[PDB]
Amino acid sequence: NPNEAYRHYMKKLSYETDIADLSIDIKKGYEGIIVVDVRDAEAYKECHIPTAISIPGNKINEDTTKRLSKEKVIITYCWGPACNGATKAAAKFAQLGFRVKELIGGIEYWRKENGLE
Amino acid sequence: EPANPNEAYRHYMKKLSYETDIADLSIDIKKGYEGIIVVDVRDAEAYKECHIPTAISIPGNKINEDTTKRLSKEKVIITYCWGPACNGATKAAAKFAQLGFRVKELIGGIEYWRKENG
Amino acid sequence: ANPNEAYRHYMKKLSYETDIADLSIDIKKGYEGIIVVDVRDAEAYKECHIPTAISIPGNKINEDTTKRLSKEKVIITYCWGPACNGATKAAAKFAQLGFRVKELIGGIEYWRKENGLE
Repeated sequence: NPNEAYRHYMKKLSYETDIADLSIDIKKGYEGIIVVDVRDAEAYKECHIPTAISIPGNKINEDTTKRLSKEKVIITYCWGPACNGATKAAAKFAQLGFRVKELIGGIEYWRKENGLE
Repeated sequence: EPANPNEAYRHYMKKLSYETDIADLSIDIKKGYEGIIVVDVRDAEAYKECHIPTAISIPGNKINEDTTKRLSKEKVIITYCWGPACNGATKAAAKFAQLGFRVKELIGGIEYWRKENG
Repeated sequence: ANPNEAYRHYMKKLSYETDIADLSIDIKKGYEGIIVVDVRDAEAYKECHIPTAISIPGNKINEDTTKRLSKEKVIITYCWGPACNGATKAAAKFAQLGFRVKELIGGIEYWRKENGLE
């Protein structure tokens, strides 16, 4: 049913984001988002997406998100398509009342397009 | 905990109705099924360099009633972009569904397609 | 979407699919609460497959082939890779047979990169 499909595709787009869109935002210096790296601290220190902050997945709570503005949209990302980090983390953020959005592809897809930091 | 039998069944069934894979699409084209219209959402230049067989060119931010008036709403539209990192197919799928077409996005895009027919 | 809508979306998604890591940990611990099923052809399964997995080709899933399987366990289907539908299609048939199914996103392809099947 055309309408059912429209809502499906629309919602899907509201839950996830791709490398291109995220890439453009960071280059434009968008202040409306907060790119969060769900990987371990060590992985983040070796390299990570530009302007991204570090907040390991099983460490997401109100103590680590108190300084984050609920006025911005959180964008989580893990290693790649084989990881759940971004989705899991997205849940914890949405549960803490944040406007979360997972980055499908993670660092893996990002590397192929853009450069790490 | 995973999901309930019935809930799961509906989930997997719906998912299958929204997306298609390389194999299924490949079979349809091979035996030249006139019940689908494979549309390439990438830029015109990308489509001219190479594209999936029997696919037509209709750039994403160019999908409207002027470009879909010659397309039969009796057929199922199948959009596809570059690969998993692209939104083109999903975005385009929305515009088609909004124009009253029976749309279906191709998960994987050209990237996955290349790996299979070669 | 609104925080709550998102939470339910991500939660449900996690209940329908599983990743290499999680599945990997379960097998290594020798969990008896899951049944890893290979949806690929019999020949593909005999050449190599994920450890402790059983063989049940997709278009062969019915009550005759699932009568010996415990509905007390969670079925985990898997095909070749991201470009395949096997896992999703099979998942539907299992959920339809009243099983607590869960598809493995990535298939053998993703599993190889991490772990070393038998």
